[PDB]
Amino acid sequence: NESISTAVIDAINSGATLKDINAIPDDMMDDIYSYAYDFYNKGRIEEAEVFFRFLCIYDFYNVDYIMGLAAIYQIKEQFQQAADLYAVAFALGKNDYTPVFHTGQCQLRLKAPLKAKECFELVIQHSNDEKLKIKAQSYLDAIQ
Amino acid sequence: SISTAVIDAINSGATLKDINAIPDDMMDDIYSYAYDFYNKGRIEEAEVFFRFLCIYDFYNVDYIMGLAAIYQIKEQFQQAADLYAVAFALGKNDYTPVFHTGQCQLRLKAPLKAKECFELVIQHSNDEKLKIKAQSYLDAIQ
Amino acid sequence: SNILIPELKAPKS
Amino acid sequence: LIPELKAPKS
Repeated sequence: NESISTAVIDAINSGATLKDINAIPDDMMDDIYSYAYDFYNKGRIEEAEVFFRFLCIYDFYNVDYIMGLAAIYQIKEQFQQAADLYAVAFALGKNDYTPVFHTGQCQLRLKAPLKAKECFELVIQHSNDEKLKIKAQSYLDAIQ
Repeated sequence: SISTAVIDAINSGATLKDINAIPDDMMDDIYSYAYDFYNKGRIEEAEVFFRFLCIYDFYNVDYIMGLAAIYQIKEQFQQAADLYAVAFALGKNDYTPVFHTGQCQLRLKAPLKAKECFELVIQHSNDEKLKIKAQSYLDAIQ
Repeated sequence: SNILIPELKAPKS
Repeated sequence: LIPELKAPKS
């Protein structure tokens, strides 16, 4: 079985295309991230939306960027777009069940309680986040 | 890249999907995302998904095909051809990966290997529409 | 309908 | 209601 496994991995582990950030050094990204964050927590959503989009354009693979932009679309009730990014964060970010919990929130709002139900159940089987599991059973219970 | 719980999946023989108890219905939904984004030309997202799916299940021919199609579209012809070689070993009688390998070989400046791919298609495929293009490329290669 | 765009298996319908 | 972002500082 082993050389199929590694042939696959070898091909992906060279298909790593760019890291996106066009030699515009790291801790600079951080500062932009920090205002996006400060704009967001402050409720200046239009600015926070520009900053996160700008960061996601620069580095599509950073889960925090994707999660910030997804959170904005969520707050804006652009729920399909939020859920689309949360699926991306999930596929990038692989451990955390947060984007799956937030997708349940989105699917609820997209009139698909069935999908929503599956999300919160997944969080319940796989999360080890106590708080998140509570929230997730709460939603689950509420839509029975 | 980062997470080499991929090295454990390898020697032990399992897939990361199994190792992490990911539901089939979940994998299928990530697949549908990967498929839709791809058909929609949203190639950066589709690549994120197909990459995830290939990492979580290196034995899924459909995942391997998706990622190799993405690399073909992005002109990463060497990576596409390496994945098609794997997809062919897995599906081991679908000639679509062999055809698309012929297309990659042509772009890699290897018209002779491209020709033998296309010949292999004509010699063994039962797919008519695939043979038709294989035979066109073979005629065009002189 | 382009030959340079592979056509992927449709998700299980 | 409002999702909770990871706090800055790398």
